Amino acid sequence: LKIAAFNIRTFGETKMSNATLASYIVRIVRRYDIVLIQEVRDSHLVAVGKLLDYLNQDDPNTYHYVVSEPLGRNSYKERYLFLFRPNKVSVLDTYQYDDGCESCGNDSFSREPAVVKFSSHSTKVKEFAIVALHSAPSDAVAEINSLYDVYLDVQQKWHLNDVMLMGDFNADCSYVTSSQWSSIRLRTSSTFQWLIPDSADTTATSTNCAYDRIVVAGSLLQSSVVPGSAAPFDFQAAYGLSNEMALAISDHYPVEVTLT
Amino acid sequence: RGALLDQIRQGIQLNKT
Amino acid sequence: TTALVCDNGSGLVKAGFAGDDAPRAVFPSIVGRPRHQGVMVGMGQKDSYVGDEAQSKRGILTLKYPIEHGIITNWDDMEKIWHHTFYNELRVAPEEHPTLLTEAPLNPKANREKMTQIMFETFNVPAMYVAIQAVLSLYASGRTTGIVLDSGDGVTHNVPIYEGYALPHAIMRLDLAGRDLTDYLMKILTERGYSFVTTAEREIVRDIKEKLCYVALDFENEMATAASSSSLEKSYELPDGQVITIGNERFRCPETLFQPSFIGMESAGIHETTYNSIMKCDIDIRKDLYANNVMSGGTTMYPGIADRMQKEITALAPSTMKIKIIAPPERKYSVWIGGSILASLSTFQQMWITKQEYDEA
Ligand SMILES: Nc1ncnc2c1ncn2[C@@H]1O[C@H](COP(=O)(O)OP(=O)(O)OP(=O)(O)O)[C@@H](O)[C@H]1O
Ligand SMILES: *[C@@H]1O[C@H](CO)[C@@H](O[C@@H]2O[C@H](CO)[C@@H](O)[C@H](O)[C@H]2NC(C)=O)[C@H](O)[C@H]1NC(C)=O
Ligand SMILES: [Ca+2]
Ligand SMILES: [Ca+2]
Ligand SMILES: [Mg+2]
Repeated sequence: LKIAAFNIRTFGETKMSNATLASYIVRIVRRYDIVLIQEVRDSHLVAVGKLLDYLNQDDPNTYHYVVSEPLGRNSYKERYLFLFRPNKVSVLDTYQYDDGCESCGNDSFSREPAVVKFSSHSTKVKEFAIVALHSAPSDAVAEINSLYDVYLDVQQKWHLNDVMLMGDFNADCSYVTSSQWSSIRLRTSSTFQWLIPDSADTTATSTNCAYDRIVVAGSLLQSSVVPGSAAPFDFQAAYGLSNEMALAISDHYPVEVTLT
Repeated sequence: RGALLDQIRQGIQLNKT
Repeated sequence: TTALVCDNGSGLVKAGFAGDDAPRAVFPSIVGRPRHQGVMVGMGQKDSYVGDEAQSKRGILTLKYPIEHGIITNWDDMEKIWHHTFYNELRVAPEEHPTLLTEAPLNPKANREKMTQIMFETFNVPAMYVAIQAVLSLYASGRTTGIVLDSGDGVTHNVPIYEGYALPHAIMRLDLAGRDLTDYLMKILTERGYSFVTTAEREIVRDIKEKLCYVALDFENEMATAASSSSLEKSYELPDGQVITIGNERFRCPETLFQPSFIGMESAGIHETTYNSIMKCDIDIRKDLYANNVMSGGTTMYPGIADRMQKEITALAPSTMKIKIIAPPERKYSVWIGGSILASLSTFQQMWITKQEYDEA
């Protein structure tokens, strides 16, 4: 079971209408049984429908989806999109984080995490949840810290300890400095294993930053992780691209991990 | 028929929705 | 024992309660079924969306328009739309409400019977009625003789009505309406140098049409005025913030109604069809039609349209004919309003077809 989180810069109609860019985005996505896509900027779901048309052109059920409404603090809005191979996992339940009122999610998160419970017979973990977050860069420490409270909310709701939390957390460089890690409960609590290290470069740009991360809780889920499998996927190196073509795809690499 | 057209011509007061 | 009024059009459903002055619900006459398998966060799998939600999620759906040029052509989809109307939009139990439905001029009798069959067998209404759209628009204006011009999203008709009797032999149908006008506005703005590529961008054009377009009283003169000065330019601010300015497209767009050749059609324009419709009628009633030309439907909302119609009909009619165009401020909802009125009159109440009656037919 190969899982990833991929921030695709301003994923939308224009990007998906570009046959070359679509082609590379499809190749990336097909590596994975579950992939989370962030920065979806698709007012009428046309780009998402287009990606699914490519993915499902030979078998209508190659991939199934979970997608949010447009989210954001202000008028700039983005969706979370999960694409999963239904012969690998089934979606049992989903919800968007609330904090107990209609618009309370926005009290702690610009883009309220989408939370998906999967059933997975091919791994040692049988049910687990994934929490998606694309944090606001200027609020990274607080939002990653609040993911602790999301994990608690998942626990109370679904009586589940096995939870993977992933996405572009903006977790490095000017947005989370070394001294600040101690204030982030998701990091200081020994309930959590951080699979992408602070040393990792997850940007397709010339910055060296571990923005994108994959965190796991739950003893069964932790036991399912294949050692050495969590890493960024450098598609510029993989596909022998120029840096310019690479940046046309996204300014982030996917982060990936394998479960068994 | 005649009675109906009579009422139509005279109008009805419709309420705010 | 409060009746429902449902006015189903090619583009919009207008639905509401008899006795009210406006529909409670207006939404796109569209049904979309997901092209792929999956869910919106926190929701279950949906087999279909109707109305506004279908439009806004269209990229993952296959859309169908079950009303074409005013006529219902897809019954499974139409059932979905009526289901959505009762339960989601109006939030009623249809078995509790007499229901008035509208139909297009020249609707086949087999089509009216299928409507009736669904309302009784599928929705269990206690009672219902089907009225002709144009006749209701005329009623709405407090009259029983006149000729209606009804122009919506998909179709334009002229309907002469003599003491409440729509004259089917004189009805004219023109397959050019609001949708064609939006598409043509997009084309000519594109020719100017603007660009409508994304769904969000293309969606804006319909709003530019409805906010800035108008009918010139003298088209050729208005063209020279537009070329002569910037006096007819108007600006439209895009959702983002960019302001754009348009001149002659403002009146070229609806001029298509009077000159269908602008979109490549060889047909008579709406002033010609109004005249020809009146000319199919007994000479003895023409004076009453000319003096009571009622405009109804969204596509009659352009500023200037009544004055230009008064002018073109005057040029075609006998020189002594008194000519009057009636264009009420509410005319985008006139059919619905006439339905609201009719269903509330005491003389109408014997006219409902009851469940009992349908069973004994
Ligand atoms: N202010 C306006 N100016 C110009 N056009 C308008 C305006 N308001 C609405 N319209 C147009 O009216 C059309 C919808 O009107 P209406 O509800 O009467 O049609 P409908 O009943 O769906 O269609 P039809 O009568 O063709 O079956 C749309 O094309 C809309 O763009
Ligand atoms: C698809 O995207 C690529 C990458 O951005 C576009 O190619 C670039 O765009 C212009 C072409 O006029 C030039 O700057 C470069 O030749 C291209 N850059 C790279 C990295 O190759 C391409 O044009 C897009 N296709 C379309 C039809 O828009
Ligand atoms: Ca980098
Ligand atoms: Ca209509
Ligand atoms: Mg680092």
